[PDB]
Amino acid sequence: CPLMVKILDAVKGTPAGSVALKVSQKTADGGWTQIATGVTDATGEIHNLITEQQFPAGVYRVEFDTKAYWTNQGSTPFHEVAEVVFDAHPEGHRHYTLALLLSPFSYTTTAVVSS
Amino acid sequence: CPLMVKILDAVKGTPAGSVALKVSQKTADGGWTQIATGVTDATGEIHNLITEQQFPAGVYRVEFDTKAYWTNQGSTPFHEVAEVVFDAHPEGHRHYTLALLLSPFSYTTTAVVS
Amino acid sequence: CPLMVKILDAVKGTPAGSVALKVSQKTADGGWTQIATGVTDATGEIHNLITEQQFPAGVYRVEFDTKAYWTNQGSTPFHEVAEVVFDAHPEGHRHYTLALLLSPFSYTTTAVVS
Amino acid sequence: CPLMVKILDAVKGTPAGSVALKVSQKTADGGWTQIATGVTDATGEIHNLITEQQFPAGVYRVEFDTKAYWTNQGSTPFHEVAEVVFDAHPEGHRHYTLALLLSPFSYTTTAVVSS
Ligand SMILES: Cc1c(Cl)cccc1Nc1ncccc1C(=O)O
Ligand SMILES: Cc1c(Cl)cccc1Nc1ncccc1C(=O)O
Repeated sequence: CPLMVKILDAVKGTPAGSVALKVSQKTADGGWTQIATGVTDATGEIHNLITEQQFPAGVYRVEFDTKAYWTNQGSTPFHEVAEVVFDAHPEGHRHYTLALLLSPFSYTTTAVVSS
Repeated sequence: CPLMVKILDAVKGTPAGSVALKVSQKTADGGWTQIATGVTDATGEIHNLITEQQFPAGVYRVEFDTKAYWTNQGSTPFHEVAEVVFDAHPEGHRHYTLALLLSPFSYTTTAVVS
Repeated sequence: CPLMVKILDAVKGTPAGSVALKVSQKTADGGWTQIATGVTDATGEIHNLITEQQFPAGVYRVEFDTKAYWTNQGSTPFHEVAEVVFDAHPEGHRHYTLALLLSPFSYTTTAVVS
Repeated sequence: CPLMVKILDAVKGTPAGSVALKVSQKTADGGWTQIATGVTDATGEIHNLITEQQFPAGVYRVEFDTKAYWTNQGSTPFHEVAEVVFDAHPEGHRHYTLALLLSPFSYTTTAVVSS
Protein backbone atom coordinates (compact mmCIF):
# COMPACT_ATOMS: atom_id res chain seq x y z
CA CYS A 1 0.00 0.00 0.00
CA PRO A 2 1.51 3.34 -1.09
CA LEU A 3 -0.51 5.76 1.09
CA MET A 4 -0.62 5.63 4.90
CA VAL A 5 -1.86 8.01 7.61
CA LYS A 6 -0.92 8.38 11.27
CA ILE A 7 -3.06 10.72 13.38
CA LEU A 8 -2.27 11.71 16.97
CA ASP A 9 -4.31 13.62 19.57
CA ALA A 10 -2.27 16.34 21.34
CA VAL A 11 -4.85 16.79 24.14
CA LYS A 12 -5.09 13.20 25.39
CA GLY A 13 -1.74 11.82 24.24
CA THR A 14 -3.19 8.94 22.20
CA PRO A 15 -3.63 8.15 18.55
CA ALA A 16 -6.76 9.77 17.15
CA GLY A 17 -9.23 6.96 16.64
CA SER A 18 -12.38 7.09 14.54
CA VAL A 19 -11.38 10.08 12.36
CA ALA A 20 -13.18 9.96 9.00
CA LEU A 21 -11.22 10.88 5.87
CA LYS A 22 -11.53 10.97 2.10
CA VAL A 23 -8.86 10.58 -0.60
CA SER A 24 -9.36 12.33 -3.95
CA GLN A 25 -7.39 12.60 -7.19
CA LYS A 26 -7.24 15.87 -9.11
CA THR A 27 -8.81 15.92 -12.57
CA ALA A 28 -7.64 17.82 -15.63
CA ASP A 29 -10.36 20.45 -15.35
CA GLY A 30 -9.40 21.19 -11.75
CA GLY A 31 -12.00 18.96 -10.11
CA TRP A 32 -11.60 16.05 -7.72
CA THR A 33 -12.45 12.36 -8.05
CA GLN A 34 -13.06 10.53 -4.79
CA ILE A 35 -11.00 7.34 -4.82
CA ALA A 36 -11.18 6.07 -1.22
CA THR A 37 -12.68 6.74 2.19
CA GLY A 38 -12.18 5.35 5.66
CA VAL A 39 -12.14 5.88 9.41
CA THR A 40 -8.99 5.57 11.49
CA ASP A 41 -8.60 2.65 13.87
CA ALA A 42 -7.49 3.02 17.50
CA THR A 43 -3.87 3.39 16.33
CA GLY A 44 -4.72 6.44 14.22
CA GLU A 45 -4.21 4.47 10.98
CA ILE A 46 -6.14 3.00 8.06
CA HIS A 47 -4.54 -0.18 6.77
CA ASN A 48 -4.51 -0.81 3.01
CA LEU A 49 -6.24 2.48 2.30
CA ILE A 50 -5.63 2.24 -1.49
CA THR A 51 -3.81 -0.06 -3.91
CA GLU A 52 -0.87 0.77 -6.14
CA GLN A 53 -3.15 0.56 -9.19
CA GLN A 54 -5.35 3.27 -7.62
CA PHE A 55 -2.31 5.52 -7.09
CA PRO A 56 -0.90 6.72 -10.44
CA ALA A 57 1.24 9.83 -10.60
CA GLY A 58 -0.76 12.99 -10.00
CA VAL A 59 -2.09 15.39 -7.39
CA TYR A 60 -4.00 13.97 -4.44
CA ARG A 61 -6.01 15.51 -1.62
CA VAL A 62 -6.64 13.81 1.72
CA GLU A 63 -9.41 15.52 3.69
CA PHE A 64 -9.60 14.61 7.38
CA ASP A 65 -12.85 15.39 9.24
CA THR A 66 -11.27 16.81 12.36
CA LYS A 67 -14.33 18.89 13.32
CA ALA A 68 -16.43 15.82 14.09
CA TYR A 69 -13.53 14.28 16.01
CA TRP A 70 -13.33 17.25 18.38
CA THR A 71 -17.12 17.55 18.75
CA ASN A 72 -17.21 13.92 19.91
CA GLN A 73 -14.38 14.61 22.38
CA GLY A 74 -16.37 17.52 23.85
CA SER A 75 -14.07 20.24 22.51
CA THR A 76 -14.91 23.22 20.37
CA PRO A 77 -12.86 22.99 17.14
CA PHE A 78 -11.60 25.77 14.91
CA HIS A 79 -11.07 23.99 11.59
CA GLU A 80 -13.73 22.32 9.48
CA VAL A 81 -11.23 19.78 8.17
CA ALA A 82 -7.52 19.26 7.80
CA GLU A 83 -6.51 19.10 4.14
CA VAL A 84 -3.29 17.59 2.81
CA VAL A 85 -2.62 18.16 -0.90
CA PHE A 86 0.46 16.81 -2.67
CA ASP A 87 1.84 15.65 -6.02
CA ALA A 88 2.54 11.90 -5.92
CA HIS A 89 5.41 10.25 -7.81
CA PRO A 90 4.79 6.57 -7.06
CA GLU A 91 7.37 4.96 -9.35
CA GLY A 92 9.69 2.48 -7.70
CA HIS A 93 7.13 1.65 -5.00
CA ARG A 94 7.66 5.01 -3.31
CA HIS A 95 5.46 5.23 -0.21
CA TYR A 96 3.80 8.21 1.47
CA THR A 97 2.86 8.52 5.15
CA LEU A 98 0.78 11.54 6.12
CA ALA A 99 1.39 12.32 9.80
CA LEU A 100 -1.12 14.58 11.52
CA LEU A 101 -1.12 15.97 15.08
CA LEU A 102 -4.44 17.42 16.24
CA SER A 103 -5.48 20.02 18.82
CA PRO A 104 -8.85 21.78 18.90
CA PHE A 105 -7.45 25.01 17.42
CA SER A 106 -4.35 23.68 15.64
CA TYR A 107 -2.86 20.90 13.58
CA THR A 108 0.61 19.94 12.42
CA THR A 109 1.04 17.85 9.35
CA THR A 110 4.19 16.33 7.92
CA ALA A 111 5.00 13.67 5.37
CA VAL A 112 7.39 10.74 5.42
CA VAL A 113 8.24 9.73 1.84
CA SER A 114 10.42 6.71 1.15
CA SER A 115 13.00 6.20 -1.57
CA CYS B 1 -10.07 44.08 9.81
CA PRO B 2 -11.42 40.68 10.84
CA LEU B 3 -8.94 38.32 9.15
CA MET B 4 -5.18 38.44 9.63
CA VAL B 5 -2.30 36.03 9.01
CA LYS B 6 1.12 35.49 10.57
CA ILE B 7 3.46 33.19 8.65
CA LEU B 8 6.86 32.04 9.95
CA ASP B 9 9.66 30.11 8.28
CA ALA B 10 10.94 27.25 10.48
CA VAL B 11 14.12 26.77 8.45
CA LYS B 12 15.63 30.24 8.60
CA GLY B 13 13.91 31.64 11.67
CA THR B 14 12.21 34.65 10.06
CA PRO B 15 8.70 35.58 9.03
CA ALA B 16 7.80 34.17 5.62
CA GLY B 17 7.72 37.09 3.20
CA SER B 18 6.09 37.13 -0.22
CA VAL B 19 3.73 34.19 0.41
CA ALA B 20 0.73 34.47 -1.92
CA LEU B 21 -2.70 33.54 -0.68
CA LYS B 22 -6.35 33.44 -1.76
CA VAL B 23 -9.42 33.72 0.49
CA SER B 24 -12.68 32.01 -0.48
CA GLN B 25 -16.11 31.62 1.14
CA LYS B 26 -18.14 28.44 0.77
CA THR B 27 -21.48 28.70 -1.04
CA ALA B 28 -24.72 27.05 0.03
CA ASP B 29 -24.31 24.34 -2.64
CA GLY B 30 -20.77 23.54 -1.45
CA GLY B 31 -18.71 25.49 -3.98
CA TRP B 32 -16.24 28.27 -3.32
CA THR B 33 -16.28 31.96 -4.17
CA GLN B 34 -12.94 33.79 -4.14
CA ILE B 35 -13.23 37.04 -2.20
CA ALA B 36 -9.66 38.29 -1.79
CA THR B 37 -6.01 37.73 -2.65
CA GLY B 38 -2.80 39.04 -1.12
CA VAL B 39 0.90 38.49 -0.54
CA THR B 40 2.66 38.63 2.82
CA ASP B 41 5.05 41.45 3.61
CA ALA B 42 8.45 40.93 5.26
CA THR B 43 6.73 40.52 8.64
CA GLY B 44 4.72 37.56 7.35
CA GLU B 45 1.49 39.56 7.48
CA ILE B 46 -1.13 41.06 5.15
CA HIS B 47 -2.85 44.23 6.25
CA ASN B 48 -6.48 44.95 5.33
CA LEU B 49 -7.04 41.57 3.69
CA ILE B 50 -10.86 41.94 3.84
CA THR B 51 -13.43 44.19 5.51
CA GLU B 52 -16.09 43.32 8.09
CA GLN B 53 -18.65 43.86 5.35
CA GLN B 54 -17.04 41.02 3.39
CA PHE B 55 -17.02 38.67 6.41
CA PRO B 56 -20.41 37.20 7.37
CA ALA B 57 -20.54 33.96 9.29
CA GLY B 58 -19.83 30.84 7.30
CA VAL B 59 -17.10 28.51 6.12
CA TYR B 60 -13.95 30.11 4.72
CA ARG B 61 -10.79 28.76 3.15
CA VAL B 62 -7.41 30.45 2.95
CA GLU B 63 -5.13 28.85 0.38
CA PHE B 64 -1.44 29.63 0.95
CA ASP B 65 0.93 29.08 -2.00
CA THR B 66 3.61 27.33 0.01
CA LYS B 67 4.91 25.35 -2.97
CA ALA B 68 5.99 28.57 -4.71
CA TYR B 69 7.44 29.87 -1.43
CA TRP B 70 9.69 26.82 -0.98
CA THR B 71 10.69 26.66 -4.64
CA ASN B 72 11.79 30.28 -4.35
CA GLN B 73 13.72 29.52 -1.16
CA GLY B 74 15.50 26.73 -3.01
CA SER B 75 14.08 23.77 -1.07
CA THR B 76 11.94 21.04 -2.57
CA PRO B 77 8.49 21.12 -0.91
CA PHE B 78 6.01 18.35 -0.26
CA HIS B 79 2.65 20.14 -0.24
CA GLU B 80 1.02 21.53 -3.35
CA VAL B 81 -0.68 24.18 -1.21
CA ALA B 82 -1.57 24.77 2.44
CA GLU B 83 -5.32 25.18 2.90
CA VAL B 84 -6.87 26.39 6.17
CA VAL B 85 -10.64 25.82 6.29
CA PHE B 86 -12.65 27.17 9.22
CA ASP B 87 -16.18 28.27 10.30
CA ALA B 88 -16.25 32.00 11.16
CA HIS B 89 -18.52 33.49 13.83
CA PRO B 90 -17.90 37.23 13.46
CA GLU B 91 -20.75 38.45 15.67
CA GLY B 92 -19.30 40.82 18.27
CA HIS B 93 -16.40 42.06 16.13
CA ARG B 94 -14.58 38.78 16.64
CA HIS B 95 -11.23 38.82 14.78
CA TYR B 96 -9.26 35.87 13.41
CA THR B 97 -5.51 35.50 12.99
CA LEU B 98 -4.28 32.45 11.11
CA ALA B 99 -0.82 31.54 12.33
CA LEU B 100 1.23 29.32 10.03
CA LEU B 101 4.68 27.77 10.60
CA LEU B 102 6.30 26.44 7.42
CA SER B 103 8.92 23.76 6.72
CA PRO B 104 9.50 22.12 3.33
CA PHE B 105 7.72 18.88 4.29
CA SER B 106 5.52 20.12 7.16
CA TYR B 107 3.38 22.95 8.43
CA THR B 108 1.64 23.84 11.66
CA THR B 109 -1.38 26.04 11.68
CA THR B 110 -3.31 27.52 14.56
CA ALA B 111 -5.71 30.37 15.14
CA VAL B 112 -5.94 33.27 17.56
CA VAL B 113 -9.56 34.40 17.90
CA SER B 114 -10.29 37.54 19.89
CA CYS C 1 15.20 44.31 24.47
CA PRO C 2 16.92 41.31 22.89
CA LEU C 3 14.75 38.42 24.14
CA MET C 4 10.99 38.19 23.65
CA VAL C 5 8.41 35.40 23.84
CA LYS C 6 5.06 34.73 22.17
CA ILE C 7 3.02 31.90 23.66
CA LEU C 8 -0.23 30.60 22.15
CA ASP C 9 -2.78 28.11 23.45
CA ALA C 10 -3.74 25.54 20.79
CA VAL C 11 -6.83 24.35 22.68
CA LYS C 12 -8.73 27.61 23.10
CA GLY C 13 -7.21 29.69 20.32
CA THR C 14 -5.85 32.56 22.43
CA PRO C 15 -2.46 33.71 23.63
CA ALA C 16 -1.38 31.85 26.77
CA GLY C 17 -1.61 34.32 29.64
CA SER C 18 0.04 33.97 33.04
CA VAL C 19 2.72 31.47 31.95
CA ALA C 20 5.68 31.70 34.32
CA LEU C 21 9.19 31.39 32.97
CA LYS C 22 12.84 31.52 34.06
CA VAL C 23 15.83 32.52 31.91
CA SER C 24 19.27 31.06 32.62
CA GLN C 25 22.71 31.35 30.99
CA LYS C 26 25.10 28.40 30.85
CA THR C 27 28.40 28.73 32.71
CA ALA C 28 31.80 27.67 31.40
CA ASP C 29 31.73 24.52 33.57
CA GLY C 30 28.29 23.54 32.24
CA GLY C 31 26.05 24.78 35.04
CA TRP C 32 23.27 27.33 34.83
CA THR C 33 22.89 30.81 36.28
CA GLN C 34 19.37 32.22 36.53
CA ILE C 35 19.26 35.77 35.16
CA ALA C 36 15.57 36.65 34.94
CA THR C 37 12.02 35.54 35.65
CA GLY C 38 8.67 36.71 34.33
CA VAL C 39 5.05 35.84 33.63
CA THR C 40 3.25 36.34 30.32
CA ASP C 41 0.54 38.96 29.99
CA ALA C 42 -2.78 38.34 28.25
CA THR C 43 -1.07 38.70 24.86
CA GLY C 44 1.29 35.82 25.66
CA GLU C 45 4.26 38.16 25.90
CA ILE C 46 6.71 39.54 28.47
CA HIS C 47 8.05 43.03 27.93
CA ASN C 48 11.58 44.00 28.99
CA LEU C 49 12.54 40.47 30.05
CA ILE C 50 16.29 41.30 30.00
CA THR C 51 18.57 44.08 28.75
CA GLU C 52 21.28 43.96 26.10
CA GLN C 53 23.79 44.33 28.91
CA GLN C 54 22.54 41.03 30.35
CA PHE C 55 22.76 39.24 26.98
CA PRO C 56 26.28 38.34 25.82
CA ALA C 57 26.77 35.51 23.39
CA GLY C 58 26.44 32.03 24.82
CA VAL C 59 24.01 29.24 25.57
CA TYR C 60 20.71 30.22 27.18
CA ARG C 61 17.74 28.27 28.48
CA VAL C 62 14.19 29.50 28.92
CA GLU C 63 12.13 27.25 31.17
CA PHE C 64 8.37 27.69 30.71
CA ASP C 65 6.11 26.38 33.50
CA THR C 66 3.63 24.69 31.20
CA LYS C 67 2.59 22.11 33.79
CA ALA C 68 1.17 24.85 36.03
CA TYR C 69 -0.45 26.50 33.01
CA TRP C 70 -2.35 23.34 32.03
CA THR C 71 -3.29 22.46 35.60
CA ASN C 72 -4.79 25.92 35.91
CA GLN C 73 -6.66 25.49 32.62
CA GLY C 74 -8.09 22.24 33.95
CA SER C 75 -6.36 19.83 31.56
CA THR C 76 -3.91 17.15 32.61
CA PRO C 77 -0.50 17.90 31.02
CA PHE C 78 2.27 15.58 29.94
CA HIS C 79 5.41 17.72 30.25
CA GLU C 80 6.89 18.76 33.57
CA VAL C 81 8.26 21.90 31.91
CA ALA C 82 9.04 23.19 28.42
CA GLU C 83 12.71 24.10 28.08
CA VAL C 84 14.08 26.00 25.07
CA VAL C 85 17.89 25.89 24.89
CA PHE C 86 19.71 27.94 22.24
CA ASP C 87 23.07 29.60 21.40
CA ALA C 88 22.71 33.40 21.18
CA HIS C 89 24.77 35.57 18.81
CA PRO C 90 23.73 39.10 19.80
CA GLU C 91 26.40 41.00 17.85
CA GLY C 92 24.66 43.58 15.67
CA HIS C 93 21.66 44.11 17.96
CA ARG C 94 20.22 40.77 16.89
CA HIS C 95 16.91 40.11 18.70
CA TYR C 96 15.30 36.78 19.54
CA THR C 97 11.62 35.91 19.85
CA LEU C 98 10.77 32.46 21.19
CA ALA C 99 7.42 31.39 19.80
CA LEU C 100 5.66 28.59 21.67
CA LEU C 101 2.41 26.78 20.82
CA LEU C 102 0.99 24.76 23.71
CA SER C 103 -1.30 21.72 23.93
CA PRO C 104 -1.66 19.48 27.00
CA PHE C 105 0.47 16.67 25.52
CA SER C 106 2.48 18.62 22.92
CA TYR C 107 4.28 21.84 22.17
CA THR C 108 5.87 23.46 19.15
CA THR C 109 8.62 25.96 19.53
CA THR C 110 10.33 28.11 16.95
CA ALA C 111 12.39 31.27 16.88
CA VAL C 112 12.26 34.54 14.98
CA VAL C 113 15.72 36.12 14.87
CA SER C 114 16.08 39.61 13.44
CA CYS D 1 10.34 -1.66 26.67
CA PRO D 2 8.47 1.26 28.29
CA LEU D 3 10.18 4.23 26.57
CA MET D 4 10.27 4.74 22.79
CA VAL D 5 11.19 7.67 20.53
CA LYS D 6 10.18 8.54 16.97
CA ILE D 7 12.03 11.43 15.30
CA LEU D 8 11.09 12.91 11.92
CA ASP D 9 12.87 15.45 9.69
CA ALA D 10 10.52 18.18 8.38
CA VAL D 11 13.00 19.38 5.73
CA LYS D 12 13.64 16.10 3.90
CA GLY D 13 10.48 14.17 4.76
CA THR D 14 12.27 11.18 6.31
CA PRO D 15 12.83 9.84 9.78
CA ALA D 16 15.77 11.56 11.46
CA GLY D 17 18.55 9.00 11.52
CA SER D 18 21.69 9.14 13.64
CA VAL D 19 20.37 11.58 16.28
CA ALA D 20 22.21 11.11 19.59
CA LEU D 21 20.19 11.27 22.81
CA LYS D 22 20.52 10.76 26.55
CA VAL D 23 17.94 9.62 29.12
CA SER D 24 18.27 10.83 32.71
CA GLN D 25 16.31 10.32 35.94
CA LYS D 26 15.80 13.19 38.37
CA THR D 27 17.39 12.84 41.81
CA ALA D 28 16.04 14.05 45.14
CA ASP D 29 18.44 16.99 45.32
CA GLY D 30 17.37 18.20 41.88
CA GLY D 31 20.18 16.60 39.92
CA TRP D 32 20.10 14.10 37.08
CA THR D 33 21.37 10.53 36.80
CA GLN D 34 22.16 9.35 33.28
CA ILE D 35 20.48 5.99 32.75
CA ALA D 36 20.76 5.36 29.00
CA THR D 37 22.15 6.76 25.76
CA GLY D 38 21.78 5.92 22.10
CA VAL D 39 21.64 7.06 18.49
CA THR D 40 18.52 6.75 16.36
CA ASP D 41 18.44 4.24 13.52
CA ALA D 42 17.26 5.09 10.00
CA THR D 43 13.64 4.83 11.17
CA GLY D 44 14.16 7.57 13.77
CA GLU D 45 13.91 5.04 16.63
CA ILE D 46 16.02 3.33 19.28
CA HIS D 47 14.81 -0.18 20.00
CA ASN D 48 14.89 -1.43 23.61
CA LEU D 49 16.23 1.87 24.88
CA ILE D 50 15.69 0.94 28.56
CA THR D 51 14.17 -1.93 30.55
CA GLU D 52 11.17 -1.83 32.86
CA GLN D 53 13.50 -2.28 35.86
CA GLN D 54 15.35 0.88 34.78
CA PHE D 55 12.07 2.83 34.61
CA PRO D 56 10.56 3.29 38.09
CA ALA D 57 8.09 6.05 38.75
CA GLY D 58 9.71 9.48 38.71
CA VAL D 59 10.72 12.42 36.55
CA TYR D 60 12.75 11.74 33.43
CA ARG D 61 14.55 13.95 30.92
CA VAL D 62 15.34 12.91 27.35
CA GLU D 63 17.88 15.24 25.72
CA PHE D 64 18.13 14.98 21.93
CA ASP D 65 21.25 16.43 20.26
CA THR D 66 19.49 18.16 17.40
CA LYS D 67 22.28 20.71 16.84
CA ALA D 68 24.72 18.07 15.58
CA TYR D 69 21.99 16.55 13.40
CA TRP D 70 21.43 19.84 11.57
CA THR D 71 25.16 20.63 11.28
CA ASN D 72 25.65 17.28 9.53
CA GLN D 73 22.73 18.05 7.18
CA GLY D 74 24.36 21.36 6.25
CA SER D 75 21.79 23.54 8.00
CA THR D 76 22.30 26.20 10.62
CA PRO D 77 20.32 25.19 13.74
CA PHE D 78 18.77 27.40 16.39
CA HIS D 79 18.48 25.04 19.36
CA GLU D 80 21.34 23.36 21.19
CA VAL D 81 19.15 20.36 22.03
CA ALA D 82 15.53 19.37 22.27
CA GLU D 83 14.59 18.49 25.85
CA VAL D 84 11.56 16.42 26.87
CA VAL D 85 10.87 16.28 30.62
CA PHE D 86 7.98 14.31 32.11
CA ASP D 87 6.78 12.45 35.20
CA ALA D 88 6.51 8.72 34.47
CA HIS D 89 3.87 6.46 36.03
CA PRO D 90 4.90 3.05 34.68
CA GLU D 91 2.55 0.80 36.65
CA GLY D 92 0.51 -1.63 34.58
CA HIS D 93 3.12 -1.70 31.81
CA ARG D 94 2.19 1.82 30.70
CA HIS D 95 4.32 2.80 27.70
CA TYR D 96 5.62 6.20 26.55
CA THR D 97 6.47 7.22 22.98
CA LEU D 98 8.19 10.58 22.56
CA ALA D 99 7.46 11.89 19.06
CA LEU D 100 9.68 14.67 17.76
CA LEU D 101 9.48 16.63 14.49
CA LEU D 102 12.60 18.63 13.61
CA SER D 103 13.31 21.72 11.52
CA PRO D 104 16.45 23.85 11.76
CA PHE D 105 14.71 26.60 13.75
CA SER D 106 11.80 24.64 15.25
CA TYR D 107 10.66 21.41 16.80
CA THR D 108 7.33 19.88 17.76
CA THR D 109 7.17 17.27 20.43
CA THR D 110 4.24 15.18 21.55
CA ALA D 111 3.76 12.06 23.62
CA VAL D 112 1.72 8.92 23.06
CA VAL D 113 1.03 7.24 26.40
CA SER D 114 -0.79 3.92 26.56
CA SER D 115 -3.27 2.66 29.13
C1 LIG E 1 3.65 32.12 18.10
C2 LIG E 1 3.54 31.72 16.65
C3 LIG E 1 3.73 30.39 16.25
CL1 LIG E 1 4.12 29.19 17.45
C4 LIG E 1 3.64 29.96 14.93
C5 LIG E 1 3.33 30.91 13.95
C6 LIG E 1 3.14 32.24 14.30
C7 LIG E 1 3.22 32.64 15.65
N1 LIG E 1 3.08 33.97 16.02
C8 LIG E 1 2.00 34.74 16.15
N2 LIG E 1 0.79 34.18 15.99
C9 LIG E 1 -0.29 34.98 16.12
C10 LIG E 1 -0.22 36.36 16.41
C11 LIG E 1 1.05 36.94 16.57
C12 LIG E 1 2.19 36.14 16.44
C13 LIG E 1 3.56 36.77 16.62
O1 LIG E 1 4.56 36.05 16.52
O2 LIG E 1 3.65 38.04 16.88
C1 LIG F 1 6.39 11.32 15.13
C2 LIG F 1 4.98 11.78 14.79
C3 LIG F 1 4.61 13.12 14.93
CL1 LIG F 1 5.77 14.28 15.49
C4 LIG F 1 3.34 13.60 14.64
C5 LIG F 1 2.37 12.68 14.18
C6 LIG F 1 2.70 11.35 14.03
C7 LIG F 1 4.01 10.90 14.32
N1 LIG F 1 4.34 9.56 14.21
C8 LIG F 1 4.58 8.80 13.12
N2 LIG F 1 4.65 9.41 11.92
C9 LIG F 1 4.90 8.63 10.83
C10 LIG F 1 5.11 7.24 10.89
C11 LIG F 1 5.04 6.62 12.16
C12 LIG F 1 4.78 7.38 13.29
C13 LIG F 1 4.72 6.72 14.63
O1 LIG F 1 4.60 7.43 15.62
O2 LIG F 1 4.79 5.42 14.68
